[PDB]
Amino acid sequence: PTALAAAKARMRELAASYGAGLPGRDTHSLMHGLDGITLTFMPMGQRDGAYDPEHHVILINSQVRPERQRFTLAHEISHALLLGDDDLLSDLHDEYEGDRLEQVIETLCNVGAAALLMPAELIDDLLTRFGPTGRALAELARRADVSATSALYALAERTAPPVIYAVCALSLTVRASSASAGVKYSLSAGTPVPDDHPAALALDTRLPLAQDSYVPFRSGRRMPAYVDAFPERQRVLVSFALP
Ligand SMILES: [Zn+2]
Repeated sequence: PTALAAAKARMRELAASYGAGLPGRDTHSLMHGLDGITLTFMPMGQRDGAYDPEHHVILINSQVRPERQRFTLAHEISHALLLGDDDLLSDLHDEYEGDRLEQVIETLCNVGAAALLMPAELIDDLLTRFGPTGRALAELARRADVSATSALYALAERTAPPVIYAVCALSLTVRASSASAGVKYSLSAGTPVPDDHPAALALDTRLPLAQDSYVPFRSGRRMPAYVDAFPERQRVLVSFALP
């Protein structure tokens, strides 16, 4: 189809290679796959991590918390992977150039990290066991050890039916949100969340609930849907399933 869309597709595959040659996807595993490359953690200020290709060396900020350290790595690997490919890296200078080309890149490294941390197979494995549910999300994130928001988007891209996924924290407030396939009813951040809503009941009752209800659209209009909430340390993850 479009360039980016096919470009995205490729950058997905490359991950699939790199890490198909791996024993899982914990941090240290992703490091051992580094085919003769210098990998160093130090303090880099506000810099998360940079990849110097001529010294074949990755740098990750030792200061930042672990999760992003892990993410940064996947992202900067994807940096690595890319430049490793000419047929792709070429296609890019064919429909893009300038800062454009830069902004595009980093979005792919992002797309990269995505896949490289959360395999297309760990997701379907979960969707299969728990369905498209707040629960599923809660696991993938745990199991993958990634950010509530990272899963959110991953989980959705690989979902058949109309369904919305949403993270929630107390002020409630939607924090992030994503919708599968061809659902064009969107749910913003900031969107407040009523105390009567099943999602809430589940937080100060740290109790996994599952029942019908609606999408608490901030435009007031209650759209009906099946909801499955899974609460945890300060947040509840939530799957609205549109009929
Ligand atoms: Zn980058």
